[PDB]
Amino acid sequence: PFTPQPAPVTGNTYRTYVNDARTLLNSYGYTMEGKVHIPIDRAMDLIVERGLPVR
Amino acid sequence: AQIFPRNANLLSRLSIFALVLLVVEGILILGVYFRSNYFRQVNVAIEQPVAFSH
Repeated sequence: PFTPQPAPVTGNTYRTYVNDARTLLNSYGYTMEGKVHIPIDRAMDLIVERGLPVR
Repeated sequence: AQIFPRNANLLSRLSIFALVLLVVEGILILGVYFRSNYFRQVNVAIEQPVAFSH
């Protein structure tokens, strides 16, 4: 029983969605209806700086 | 030459040789079975009740 060789996946995959979104989550930019983008791992620093209401 | 044909001298030695080969082949078959992909169910696609595709 040789190791199976599954057929290659069809063209449509999730990879293009994830690559586009993570690229959007960096490198700033200007959105369509708004003013400016903020990269991820940087807006989180703004959140801990300004803080959220507690209790 | 009393109770045996002429060829038996060759056959007897060949038989001993064949016996040793058969013995070695026996141990070989035994080890191959206990390490095969059918005995250990290796590279066998087990059918699932719902046919889930990872």
